[PDB]
Amino acid sequence: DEVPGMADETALLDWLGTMREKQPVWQDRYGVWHVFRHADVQTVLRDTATFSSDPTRVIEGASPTPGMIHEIDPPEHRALRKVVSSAFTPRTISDLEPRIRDVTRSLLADAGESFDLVDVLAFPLPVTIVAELLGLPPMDHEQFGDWSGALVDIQMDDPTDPALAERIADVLNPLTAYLKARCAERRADPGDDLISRLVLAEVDGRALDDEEAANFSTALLLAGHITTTVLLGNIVRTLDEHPAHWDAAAEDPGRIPAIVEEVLRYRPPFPQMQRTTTKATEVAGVPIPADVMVNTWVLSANRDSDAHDDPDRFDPSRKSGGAAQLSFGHGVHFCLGAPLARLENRVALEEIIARFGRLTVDRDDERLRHFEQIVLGTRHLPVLAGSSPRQSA
Ligand SMILES: CC[C@H]1OC(=O)[C@H](C)[C@@H](O[C@H]2C[C@@](C)(O)[C@@H](O)[C@H](C)O2)[C@H](C)[C@@H](O[C@@H]2O[C@H](C)C[C@H](N(C)C)[C@H]2O)[C@](C)(O)C[C@@H](C)C(=O)[C@H](C)[C@@H](O)[C@H]1C
Ligand code: HEM
Repeated sequence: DEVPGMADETALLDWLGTMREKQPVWQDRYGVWHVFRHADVQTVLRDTATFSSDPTRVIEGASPTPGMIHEIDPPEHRALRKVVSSAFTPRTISDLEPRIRDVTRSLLADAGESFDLVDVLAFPLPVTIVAELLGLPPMDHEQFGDWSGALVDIQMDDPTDPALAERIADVLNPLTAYLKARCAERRADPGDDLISRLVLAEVDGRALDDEEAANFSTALLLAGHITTTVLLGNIVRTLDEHPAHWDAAAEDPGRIPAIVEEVLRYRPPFPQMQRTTTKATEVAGVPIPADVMVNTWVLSANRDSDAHDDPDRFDPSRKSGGAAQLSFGHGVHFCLGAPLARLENRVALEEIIARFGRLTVDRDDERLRHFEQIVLGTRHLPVLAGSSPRQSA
């Protein structure tokens, strides 16, 4: 059996290609059903009645975690998402550009000629913007990275194991307790921020209870930084592999959003996602029973030649983007933060090119280590300044 790990990208991609070819719907040794083709991934994600986002159905003795937007289906999903949806509109998000650019430019200006992109910018920018979105203070950013890292590196094998779900609860316990305390504070003294908005909202004619609002806040915080960090790293790493694009972008900065969409397609931060079948069903003629877990490979769908011509060629001129960006999901759970992620990464890339022209990855620096699981990225990305304002006579 054995799915290759995320850390060896080449091995993983090769394995996905063979599966698209020879076993596009595959049951693994844990009874988890993997879906590899673009068209079938779209089918699964669109059909929420059959493919629930709630994992707890197949986790022995588990009950739903209340307030977890990413685990709730229609008709309940609409009402929860409506609580926060206006916080994320393009017009509202666009107002954040000056703040994002200020943070990015200040962070980059203090970097030497050799630095870890992750510690300098990719982590601090997204954690700052999400903390600010939630009304949280800067002193707490380090806790956020520690808690995220613990979750991302949680010991995991079988994803239906109730011991995993329990372990996840334990790891998030401090973060959730912290946010519950902040929810309580906002009920007593509300602000413009997202936590205030969520604690004062009505869903089904009643406020979210304390547990629901703390869990909802925990999901918002985690969603708001981890993948943005991963993508910005993947952007520079991917440009480094296709560096003719550094000059094309310097010459025409209006190319950057297209570069971002294409890096998303090429290296999705979150390469797979899970659903659970609510009834006996079928994917591409393959019978799947009721009450099992299904794993959709966004990464495999994005490299599927039936969907993308020459799929392993990095090509910003491809027409794909907007709501068709599968790396943000598809259908009802399509990423709420998508405009915000696109803006943060656009600004980051503009400022990188503004200051440095290009960054070269130092591929032999031992801090360059890929994540082993869950996300598709590197924990650090040691880089070297192409040029910078620091260079003298
Ligand atoms: C709200 C939208 C985000 O959801 C989460 O962050 C939620 C809160 C996480 O949920 C946790 C908490 C929980 C109690 O709800 C639990 O039931 C599930 C299994 O794990 C994500 C689904 C979680 O993913 C899950 O982590 C588990 C430890 C393992 C699981 N599978 C690989 C089995 C993975 O999906 C990550 C690590 O936050 C993913 C991030 C990095 C994204 O990239 C995603 C793009 C991520 O940012 C979004 C999916
Ligand atoms: C490049 C960076 C990002 C990527 C790749 C990404 C990816 C995704 C994906 C694939 C989903 C759907 C999960 C599913 O269908 O099960 C999702 C959902 C979500 N994302 Fe993002 N995300 C990014 C940034 C953000 C940011 C900055 C925010 C702001 C908080 C955010 C908030 C959310 C929320 C609230 C959901 C759940 C939506 C719902 O279930 O209705 N995301 N994200």
